[PDB]
Amino acid sequence: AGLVAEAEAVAAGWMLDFLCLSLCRAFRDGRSEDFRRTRNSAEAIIHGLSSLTACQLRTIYICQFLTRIAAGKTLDAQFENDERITPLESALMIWGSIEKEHDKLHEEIQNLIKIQAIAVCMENGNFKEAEEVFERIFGDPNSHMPFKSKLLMIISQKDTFHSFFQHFSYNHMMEKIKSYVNYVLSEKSSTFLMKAAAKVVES
Amino acid sequence: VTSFLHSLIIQNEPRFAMFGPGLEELNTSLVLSLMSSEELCPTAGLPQRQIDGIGSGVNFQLNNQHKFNILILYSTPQIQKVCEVVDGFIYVANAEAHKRHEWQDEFSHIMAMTDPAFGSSGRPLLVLSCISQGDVKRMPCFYLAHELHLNLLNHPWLVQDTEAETLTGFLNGIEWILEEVESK
Repeated sequence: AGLVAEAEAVAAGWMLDFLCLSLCRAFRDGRSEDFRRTRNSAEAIIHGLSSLTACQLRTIYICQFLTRIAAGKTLDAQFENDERITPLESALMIWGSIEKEHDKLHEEIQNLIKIQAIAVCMENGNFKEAEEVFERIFGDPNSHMPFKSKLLMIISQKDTFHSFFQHFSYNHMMEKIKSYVNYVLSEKSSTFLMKAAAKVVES
Repeated sequence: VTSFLHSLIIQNEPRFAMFGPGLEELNTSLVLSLMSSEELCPTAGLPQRQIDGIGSGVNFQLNNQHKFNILILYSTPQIQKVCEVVDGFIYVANAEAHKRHEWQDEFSHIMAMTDPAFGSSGRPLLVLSCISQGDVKRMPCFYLAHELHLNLLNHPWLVQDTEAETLTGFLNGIEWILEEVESK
């Protein structure tokens, strides 16, 4: 009964949405160990999928984005086959792949990630790496993100230009990302597994 | 409907174009197993449905009450007429782990073949992630959708795991694209 293999796809679609929603909650509340366990469950479930749609792919991208942000300050961790990419540069690529739902907020989060990707290098004393990151993000004779001229100056004058990074800090990036996660929590809070699970708890 | 006493404009069964690296790089042939087997009733196509220099394809069915036609292509002027008459596309990918891809070309190949200049964009695209047989190491379907940037193409899509020897997954995939057809 190949219908079974099709019933496994449905149950799998449900588990995926449930793990995402649970990962988003651990991110918002600061539960590192819960985040790690839910991450390992999600990793395996993704490996076992037999089919895929654009909706499920977007849900996967959201989980990936959060794992990179959580390691934003861990400069030597590597997430991509190319060893030169830092965690924030990896988060930015993923964010470019998630189809926009809230144009304004999406563009704000994007500009803040581009800025911090360099700032975390500057504040640790890695002037050379910041220069490498800058070249990989803005390195292209064309007009994108208008902060290019400012950040180039900051890099030349090899010293943490706190003055600027203060008004577009790590904390300000984290606040905007957590406002996005709330919009995700509200939408997915109505998925099959979560809803059914609540009724049992209410009894 | 708009006509109670007159017959309607004829609707011929759904037709699909099928191409891809999976049609030659696999140790076991997918087309042979499709042909050389049943529950599916493969028959030669009718000469009337001929598409200059290409033919009339192969006919199949799910259960006597569900029929569709497929034009198999092992290369890439004439194909364009196919891209216009066909209702959907089927890309057969090589999902064997030991393989290394040139994700750039594959994307383009699909890109060309599926241009809205030859037809609507509501036409579904089915990607078959195929391997020779059940004991071969396979690359997960998520990785495939990601490396092929399927969203840039603008066509609704689906990736389904398939096995050339037993045809596992083939049915569930066909069944899906037959609905994006009744959605038209």
